[PDB]
Amino acid sequence: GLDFPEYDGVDRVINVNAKNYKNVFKKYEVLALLYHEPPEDDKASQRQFEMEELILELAAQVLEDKGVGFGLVDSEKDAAVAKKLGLTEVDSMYVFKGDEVIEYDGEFSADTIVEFLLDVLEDPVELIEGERELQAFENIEDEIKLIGYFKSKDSEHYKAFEDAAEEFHPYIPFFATFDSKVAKKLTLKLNEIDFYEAFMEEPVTIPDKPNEEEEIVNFVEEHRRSTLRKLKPESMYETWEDDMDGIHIVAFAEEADPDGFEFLETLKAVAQDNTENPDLSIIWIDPDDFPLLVPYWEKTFDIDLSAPQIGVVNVTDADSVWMEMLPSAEELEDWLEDVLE
Amino acid sequence: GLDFPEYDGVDRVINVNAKNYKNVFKKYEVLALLYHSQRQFEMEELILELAAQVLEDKGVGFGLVDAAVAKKLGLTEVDSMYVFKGDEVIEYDGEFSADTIVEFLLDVLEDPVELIEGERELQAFENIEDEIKLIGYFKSKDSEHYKAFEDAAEEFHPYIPFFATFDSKVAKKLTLKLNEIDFYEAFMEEPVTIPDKPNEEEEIVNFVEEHRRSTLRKLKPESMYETWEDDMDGIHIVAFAEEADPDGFEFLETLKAVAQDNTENPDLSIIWIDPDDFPLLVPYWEKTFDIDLSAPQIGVVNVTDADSVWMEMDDEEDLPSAEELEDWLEDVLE
Repeated sequence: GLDFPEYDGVDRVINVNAKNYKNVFKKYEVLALLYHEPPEDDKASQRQFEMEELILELAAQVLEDKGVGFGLVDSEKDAAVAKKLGLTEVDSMYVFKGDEVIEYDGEFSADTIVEFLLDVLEDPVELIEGERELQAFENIEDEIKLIGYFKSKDSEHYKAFEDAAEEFHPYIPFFATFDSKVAKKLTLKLNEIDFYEAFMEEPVTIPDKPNEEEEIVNFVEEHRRSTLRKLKPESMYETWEDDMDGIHIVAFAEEADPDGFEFLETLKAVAQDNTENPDLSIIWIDPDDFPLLVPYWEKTFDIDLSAPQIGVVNVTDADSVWMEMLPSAEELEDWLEDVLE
Repeated sequence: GLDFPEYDGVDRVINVNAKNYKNVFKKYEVLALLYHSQRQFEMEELILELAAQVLEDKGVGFGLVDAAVAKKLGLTEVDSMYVFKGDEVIEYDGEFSADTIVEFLLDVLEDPVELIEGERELQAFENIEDEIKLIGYFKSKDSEHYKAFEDAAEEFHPYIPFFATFDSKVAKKLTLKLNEIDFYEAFMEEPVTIPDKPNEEEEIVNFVEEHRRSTLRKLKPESMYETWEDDMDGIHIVAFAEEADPDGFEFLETLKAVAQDNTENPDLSIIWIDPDDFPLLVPYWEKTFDIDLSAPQIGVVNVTDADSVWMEMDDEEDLPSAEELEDWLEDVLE
């Protein structure tokens, strides 16, 4: 009962053009489109393009029963209809669910793609009712999370909260509660929203505005970057473009390794003592989550990823300087504050 | 500085013959051989071709196996990957994907014994409960007791992590005497001491193989087939719970509570599956078992009949207690 799926050979990826795109959008509730460029006149890039379809074809086969369809849009022959749908970022995949146009910013792998669309398929807002369920919510700390207290799911405030949830779906989990006892523990007023920074226990309340739907969106985009961020294969490329003057403070730590877990607890403590400084934000990369990238990382950065590492990586030219080594919570902090320019 | 590897097109997988193996075993420190529908065959080499490109400079070579050396090398299973490192043959029992194959081989390259020095590292060691672990207190690698421990480590490498310490401060916290070895059951906090018996080495192996089944086990992609093939009755108690989801986190804590109070029953061994770790298998599980994996699930799977009996929880407030789950699993006899 562990049948790992193998490719059928059946063609399910659609060639979306200006003549059939209207009918394809009616076919599927959730539609994934690989917005691509035609391969250049060199079989070096052609070989690379067919594997992109091979990954999509497997994902189309695995998610066929979920009402998910996969398509291809060429930007030099179907550039017209590409603009009507909102396909702008080139060589990117876009997911369409109702009125949502979500750009995929993660691994172009069969596993991550299917996992990402499974997360697009779930509802943008999850409800918390029991205190036993609230305790579980508070122990999720590796990501940004928003929770609000509303009178009803038919309320105008919940629908404004749900609309903002679909804006960041499915990267940022949005939680809601109608239980007055749950809001008591969170110190949450009616229609008040709690924003939890990553790896933080104390949240912050989003200020109330007349257009609250837009307020949640701009507040999230203002606080999307935390002092400590975990690189995840689903949003890996989205986290990499959030550079700080062209550099990235990258720390490698294996969570399953006690030496890496020991350094991970240090990065957690450093995140607390430096919540005040936004210029200091560490991207924690667990190399156990990115096996295909550690030989490139070891070669480019000249480090051994079997041990905890931390340093500053240049986004442009991939240059890097790394701390020499386990460091204490304080020792790490000024090691960061003495490399500024 | 985040360039995902893209396939070269260069063939690095060697077609091994009965006049090839003696030197390709010498060219590479670690050798991974795929003991092999018409179309389905050559595309699973594409997964192998990406792994060979990624592990090009790690001393890892990939090969394809003709039946003459399958006799000598020990390749037995129908379509499986065998990994060679020194005097050991490791049979791969995980996802056949570029994700887990590269990750599995990086662990094979690791040393079989990891050392714990200092109390800060000891605390972090105790926060790892996803797998069975062993910790032994010796003096040095020169010790005769350490040699038996390290020898037992390579027979389970890299499935069972083996830990050691020469620091007396670390062993005092664990109350581990010299040459004493503690066996941590998965998701169990307090371990049991392996008895120090005349011949140490295989008593560690006999103890580990005897206790290879914990009350609660986590299905991991690199060892997915190792478990579910450590099978009794041909049946498996399968629990689905997303750790990143609060609703699944709550049911996970109920599963953890069961793993403490019920080591008495030999046949209460739940396999916790996190569907977030196996996206390619979610639609298959939802169709074979007829359950929605967005919510916690637990039930008995009978591979003999491909049958399944599930708990049928309406909503979150329908999730069972630590004792309701224990009772429900017991009354499923035949």
